[PDB]
Amino acid sequence: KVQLQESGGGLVQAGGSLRLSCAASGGTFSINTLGWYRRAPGKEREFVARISSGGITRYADSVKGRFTISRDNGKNTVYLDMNSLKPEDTAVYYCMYRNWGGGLDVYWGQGTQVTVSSG
Ligand SMILES: [Cl-]
Ligand SMILES: [Cl-]
Ligand SMILES: [Cl-]
Ligand code: NA
Repeated sequence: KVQLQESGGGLVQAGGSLRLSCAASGGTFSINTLGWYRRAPGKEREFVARISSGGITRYADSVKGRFTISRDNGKNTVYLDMNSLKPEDTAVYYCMYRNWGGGLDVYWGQGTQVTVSSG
């Protein structure tokens, strides 16, 4: 019963910065965990980041020190601010909505491409 909408992403120069966002509706946003996974060309889908209802963050080692995840319960939106980007970050990024309220246990976004080019 939750719908997700991803925004942002696209082409960006190595070393540069890029924001992804994901907006949800239909659930109880304030109590749920939001995050991102990604699938890079060589690889299978992997955890990138998540943020609890209470603002507690977690990052995969691959992006720790470079990515910041945040949320605005006012707009039902989660943000992924990506910095120091490199070709290893080229991938399809999927929004994640881990549910503690009514509905399915988890919902996934359709995926947003991020492509890192030379600097
Ligand atoms: Cl929601
Ligand atoms: Cl997770
Ligand atoms: Cl962490
Ligand atoms: Na809200």
